[PDB]
Amino acid sequence: MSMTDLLNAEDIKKAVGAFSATDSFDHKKFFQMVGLKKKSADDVKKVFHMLDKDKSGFIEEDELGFILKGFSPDARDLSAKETKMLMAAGDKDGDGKIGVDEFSTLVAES
Ligand SMILES: [Ca+2]
Ligand SMILES: [Ca+2]
Repeated sequence: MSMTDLLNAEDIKKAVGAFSATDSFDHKKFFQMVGLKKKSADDVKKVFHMLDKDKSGFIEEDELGFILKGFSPDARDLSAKETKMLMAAGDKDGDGKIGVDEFSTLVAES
């Protein structure tokens, strides 16, 4: 869609920097720095739809290793530790996959 128009490029610029590490994943802080939780639920839809590269409606480990490339360039490959923890923390639901409504509220739980 446009992770720039919908959210804010300036908020994105901080957000990518909050995951720009090996294993130091900080989803609550990312979703606040990117202002995700401060945009609409239907915007949070188009958000997830940019990370879901394959359009299947579910993020799993193949996408989850470089998920940031839906937020923006200079995303990089996340650590194996990060991927492992992100999968387990991100799936609030027991599918082993991140879905939008979880992912939105994931970070309000923090
Ligand atoms: Ca997918
Ligand atoms: Ca789920």
